[PDB]
Amino acid sequence: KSTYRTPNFDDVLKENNDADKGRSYAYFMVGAMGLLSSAGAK
Amino acid sequence: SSLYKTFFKRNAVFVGTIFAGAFVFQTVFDTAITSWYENHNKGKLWKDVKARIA
Amino acid sequence: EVTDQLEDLREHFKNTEEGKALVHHYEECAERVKIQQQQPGYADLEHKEDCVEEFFHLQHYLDTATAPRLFDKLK
Amino acid sequence: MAFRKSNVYLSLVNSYIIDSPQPSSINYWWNMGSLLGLCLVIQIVTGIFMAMHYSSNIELAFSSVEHIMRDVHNGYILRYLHANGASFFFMVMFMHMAKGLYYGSYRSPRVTLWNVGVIIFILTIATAFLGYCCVYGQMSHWGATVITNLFSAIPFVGNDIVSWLWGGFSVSNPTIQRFFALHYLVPFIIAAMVIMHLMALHIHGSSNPLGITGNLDRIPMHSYFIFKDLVTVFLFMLILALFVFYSPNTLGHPDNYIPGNPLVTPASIVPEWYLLPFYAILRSIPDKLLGVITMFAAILVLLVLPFTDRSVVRGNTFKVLSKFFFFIFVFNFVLLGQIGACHVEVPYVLMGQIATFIYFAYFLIIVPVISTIENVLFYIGRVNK
Amino acid sequence: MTAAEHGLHAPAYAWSHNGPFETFDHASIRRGYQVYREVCAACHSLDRVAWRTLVGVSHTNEEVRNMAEEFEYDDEPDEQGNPKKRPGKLSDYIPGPYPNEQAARAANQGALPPDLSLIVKARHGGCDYIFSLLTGYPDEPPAGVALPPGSNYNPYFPGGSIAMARVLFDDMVEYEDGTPATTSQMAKDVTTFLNWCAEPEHDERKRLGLKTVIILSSLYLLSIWVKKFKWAGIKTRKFVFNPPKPRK
Amino acid sequence: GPPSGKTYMGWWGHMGGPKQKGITSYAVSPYAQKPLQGIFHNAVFNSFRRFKSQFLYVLIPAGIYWYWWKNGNEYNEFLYSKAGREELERVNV
Ligand SMILES: CCCCCCCCCCC(=O)OC[C@H](COP(=O)(O)OC[C@H](O)COP(=O)(O)OC[C@@H](COC(=O)CC)OC(=O)CCC)OC(=O)CCCCCCCC
Ligand SMILES: CCCCCCCCCCCCCCCCCC(=O)OC[C@H](COP(=O)(O)OCCN)OC(=O)CCCCCCCCCCCCC
Ligand code: HEC
Ligand code: HEC
Ligand code: HEC
Ligand SMILES: COc1c(O)c(C)c(C/C=C(\C)CC/C=C(\C)CC/C=C(\C)CC/C=C(\C)CC/C=C(/C)CCC=C(C)C)c(O)c1OC
Ligand SMILES: CCCCCCCCCCCCCCC(=O)OCCCOP(=O)(O)OC[C@@H](O)COP(=O)(O)OCCCOC(C)=O
Ligand SMILES: CCCCCCCCCCCCCCC(=O)O[C@H](COC(=O)CCCCCCCCCCCC)COP(=O)(O)O
Ligand SMILES: CCCCCCCCCCCCCCCCCC(=O)O[C@H](COC(=O)CCCCCC)COP(=O)(O)OCCN
Ligand SMILES: CCCCCCCCCCCCCC(=O)O[C@H](COC(=O)CCCCCCCCCCC)COP(=O)(O)O
Repeated sequence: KSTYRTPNFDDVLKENNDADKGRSYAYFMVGAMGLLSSAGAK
Repeated sequence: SSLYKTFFKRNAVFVGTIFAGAFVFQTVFDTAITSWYENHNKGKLWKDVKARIA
Repeated sequence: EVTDQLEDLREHFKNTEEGKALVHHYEECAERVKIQQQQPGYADLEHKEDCVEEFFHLQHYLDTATAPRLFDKLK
Repeated sequence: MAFRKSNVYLSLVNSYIIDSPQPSSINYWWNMGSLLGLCLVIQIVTGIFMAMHYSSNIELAFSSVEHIMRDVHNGYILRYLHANGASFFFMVMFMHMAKGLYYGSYRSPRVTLWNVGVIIFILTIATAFLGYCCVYGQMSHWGATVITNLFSAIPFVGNDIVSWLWGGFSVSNPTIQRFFALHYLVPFIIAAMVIMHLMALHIHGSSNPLGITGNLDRIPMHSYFIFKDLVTVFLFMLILALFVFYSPNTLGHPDNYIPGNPLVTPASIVPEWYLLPFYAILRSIPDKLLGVITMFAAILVLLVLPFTDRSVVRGNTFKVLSKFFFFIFVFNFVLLGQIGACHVEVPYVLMGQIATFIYFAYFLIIVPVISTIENVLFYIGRVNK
Repeated sequence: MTAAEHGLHAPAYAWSHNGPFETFDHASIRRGYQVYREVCAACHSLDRVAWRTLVGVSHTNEEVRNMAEEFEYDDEPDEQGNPKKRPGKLSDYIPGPYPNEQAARAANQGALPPDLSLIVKARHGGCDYIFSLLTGYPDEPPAGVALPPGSNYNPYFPGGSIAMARVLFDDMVEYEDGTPATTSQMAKDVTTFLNWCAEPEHDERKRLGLKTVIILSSLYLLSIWVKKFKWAGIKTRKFVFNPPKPRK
Repeated sequence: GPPSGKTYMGWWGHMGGPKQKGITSYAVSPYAQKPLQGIFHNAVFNSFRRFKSQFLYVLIPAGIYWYWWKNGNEYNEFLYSKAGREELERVNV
């Protein structure tokens, strides 16, 4: 098996990448954690 | 989601959004939780007793 | 003429058959101790038989019964 | 190079919490160290902000604690965080030392790390005892009395040592004042020992739950174990918030809200919950001097541990009998705590003696014999002749 | 020990302030203060409860002021150094009936009545213990128990022999709101009042506990998401190995 | 600064493991990766596997010591009762 044949990631990849959707969802969740951390630190 | 990155692109407006969100969240969460904690204990607080005493 | 709630519940749960058998054991113990305390030499023995444990069984049954109902029947 | 690498101060922050090469297979049991650091910061900050309102006279100690819990704004938060966080500090430290015994982190080349850990453990027991005596309740006064009379057991010298500790003739005003000064002092020694602990760790890196090297697949500290420790930090704060706000006085003993009375002895004198195995070890020996020696030997027998583990593989992960006898040991330690919480009654004396013997037999007989048998069993299982 | 020295186990009464959301019953605290003042306060100090803590909790402002002005405290002395008294104010503490310990032991057959500021937090069982202590006196002790003279029996006290008298009888006080004041009613009221006296922070403690548990549970779930997010490059990582050419 | 002794962990570049060759890695960005796709079916079946392989080493010592504690506590509350007071007399002396 060559080193150019990438193994199977297809069970764990997104069916649609859409690089603003995924980054917006991730930054929304990180921002929610930062929101509640700011409230708790206050 | 959508194409709006005026909230997530720049870290200044992102951390300003997080601070404004927490500034609203403190007030809203405190008022809501005080209203629920007094609604769950209707009749036991001193407000109800002072309103009961003529 | 509103009597106390707790003795009402205590008499009501002394009147059940477990309460009747348990006060039967307790009154039997009390009669044992009452006939113990007339023979001479009772002032000078090694120990004394008492009904602390039968009274503990009776009192534990009664308040295990009457604990969840009492504050319902109170203001 | 980068500024986090070229600066003198940020190079330590880099090489400890940013670019530290961690083994990429470590589970959540390698998180109790960060959790103990957070809980130590909690203890120190609440200790300062609560010791701004504390007067350490013997006639004014208990009244000042109640002044904190009543008159100081949010003072109940401070005291309840402080006492229940000391309980969680010992619980996370017990879990951390159990992680040390299980995965074989005591073995070479990490003997210095294990010895500095045992020194931190002794200093933390000392800090908790001094701070519990600073409350000056009923249990505080009588526990201080019993522990210092245990120090009076020392032959030919001990009575003068105890009159030196007390600063008088019984547990009085100089005793409580010097316990407050020492109790303010010893956590900074604990912080210095923690920094020495991190140095002795950093010269070889963490272990891994397999017991093989981790030099092949290292991942950095930053974002990976930062957010994994953030997960357990939020879980720890959640459980601490439960036991502070909803049920604060569960872990404590209710006799500690009686003021300190030297005339009335309690019906059952018991330390706070985590010193009970050591109190059971000491109470199981029918002698005062041998009792004190056995109580300190029950911690020094952790120092004699890397020299008795004769297993050639690191850690109890892939070994059957060592894992079984490890959980025998853990539930024996819990049984020591529960024996110590009881009275000096039949059959708790005999069970305390058997439980102390199984403690010392695990540290001195069971580990080398089971490790030797497991080595020979691994050999003859796969070698044919 | 036997069960006699340990004392009988007080059962689980369903108080109106158990549970992680229920607060105190402040009308019950008001009636508990009335039963305190008319029964207990002949023989129990309450040394750690100031008058100002009752304002807005169980009584109004003028009620606490006109209850505190019935008592006399030590004023600063006059211009000739003579000691003088003054009526009470809001900043003083609730005074005990006894000037010192020896007067207490003289007036109560040697036994010292303990200060009740923390008595529901300094006994195992707590509220249930105090209620079962008050409503637990038998009409006569069980057969075979020789009480020392001057002492009384109830099984909930550790040892059986207590030096208290049965001091809750039917309708010895009158309530302001017209509640039927039986023994169990008064005992429930004073046990709620002593729970207030030991734990005046109880209401605010439970609501700040609600806020803190909600915020930390949300933070814990958000942090689980971010840990599963930033480790996704490492959980799904794969390794294949074709063994190299052995000539080198 | 002075040199130090031989450690068993170097740094990024000279870590000190064995030389490795022909072993290739493959990883995908987490922005194009869906997190927590493996919580359902995972927290059931993998958690049951992790419990089945690993529970009995915890359950047998807990069973032994809990049975021994329960037998001891039952014998305590026996011999400090009225029934076993003569046995308390003969084993306490
Ligand atoms: C008592 C007061 C202490 C206060 C300290 C607060 C912190 C408590 C720490 C407890 C602990 O560290 O145990 C870790 C133990 C081993 O972990 P592992 O790496 O082998 O499992 C990998 C996981 O599937 C990865 O899954 P993942 O990493 O994606 O998420 C892990 C989990 C976080 O939970 C925890 O950290 C422990 C509760 O996220 C969840 O999905 C939670 C769902 C509600 O976790 C377990 O999996 C449980 C195994 C039995 C342990 C019982 C403990 C009894 C003492
Ligand atoms: C003086 C010296 C101090 C001594 C301290 C004494 C012990 C203090 C008690 C603290 C509790 C800590 C428990 C032990 C912590 C280590 C356990 C552990 O490492 O978990 C992993 C273990 C096996 O997992 P593996 O790593 O082998 O998996 C590899 C996959 N092939 O997984 C397991 O086997 C299950 C782990 C379940 C933990 C059970 C904890 C029981 C806690 C006591 C309960 C008390 C109430 C009865
Ligand atoms: C001033 C700094 C200070 C530090 C640092 C500190 N404490 Fe304390 N601690 C106190 C004070 C003051 C008290 C007594 C007041 C109280 O108990 O609320 C106390 C009390 C205690 C108590 C008894 C709590 C109670 O009410 O029963 C324990 C247990 C304790 N400390 C443990 C620790 C541990 C463990 C550490 C750190 C490793 C620590 N303390 C660090 C100030 C401190
Ligand atoms: C008696 C044992 C012991 C005690 C007590 C102890 N440590 Fe450790 N600590 C260790 C060992 C062993 C390791 C490394 C184990 C391994 O990596 O396999 C360690 C590792 C650590 C780590 C690295 C992360 C980790 O989990 O390995 C930190 C951080 C740490 N300790 C901090 C502390 C702090 C803070 C305290 C309390 C003040 C403390 N330790 C008490 C033995 C101990
Ligand atoms: C006759 C005087 C007297 C009155 C009136 C009185 N007490 Fe007592 N009480 C005592 C004495 C004396 C003790 C001490 C008992 C002992 O030390 O054995 C005591 C002890 C107590 C105790 C602690 C018992 C223990 O074992 O710890 C409580 C609780 C208590 N009283 C509640 C009350 C309450 C509530 C009232 C008001 C209803 C009250 N008492 C009124 C004399 C009194
Ligand atoms: C192995 O990899 C590591 C690792 O290398 C490290 C370092 C850590 C982190 C561990 C720690 C940070 C633990 C070390 C703890 C300390 C050094 C304790 C330090 C705390 C103090 C010195 C006390 C704090 C003191 C203050 C904050 C002073 C300010 C306080 C007050 C009260 C001033 C207020 C007064 C006024 C007037 C406002 C890890 O968790 C870790 O695993 C990921
Ligand atoms: C996960 C938690 C996140 C929360 C964020 C807060 C965490 C903060 C943790 C900061 C940790 C810093 C403390 C570590 C420390 O003090 O160790 C210094 C030891 C340096 O010696 P070395 O490791 O051999 O380094 C290599 C040195 O030999 C280089 O020689 P030289 O340049 O002289 O350096 C010696 C420093 C002397 O200072 C000390 C204290 O030792
Ligand atoms: C000295 C005390 C030791 C306590 C041990 C605490 C161990 C965990 C510390 C967590 C620090 C998180 C910083 C991560 C970071 O900056 O990443 C930064 C940005 O990440 C974030 O913004 C995280 C969101 C905000 C989280 C705030 C958490 C505050 C609550 C802390 C509670 C404990 C004090 C870099 O992230 P990136 O490299 O992936 O881009
Ligand atoms: C509890 C700590 C025990 C001892 C362990 C030591 C570890 C300390 C960790 C401190 C981490 C945070 C320090 C950040 C400071 C970095 C700023 C800096 O280095 O800039 C420095 C200047 O620093 C200062 O002036 C003030 C430093 C005061 C720090 C007091 C906290 C820039 O200097 P530079 O490295 O570029 O050298 C060029 C020479 N002209
Ligand atoms: C300095 C170390 C202190 C760490 C405390 C952790 C223990 C958890 C219990 C905290 C309860 C005390 C706070 C409180 O009562 O707030 C209560 C609200 O609960 C919280 O938000 C606590 C969330 C904790 C988040 C931790 C963030 C990390 C901050 C690091 C320091 C900058 C009261 O809120 P309020 O006074 O009404 O604004």
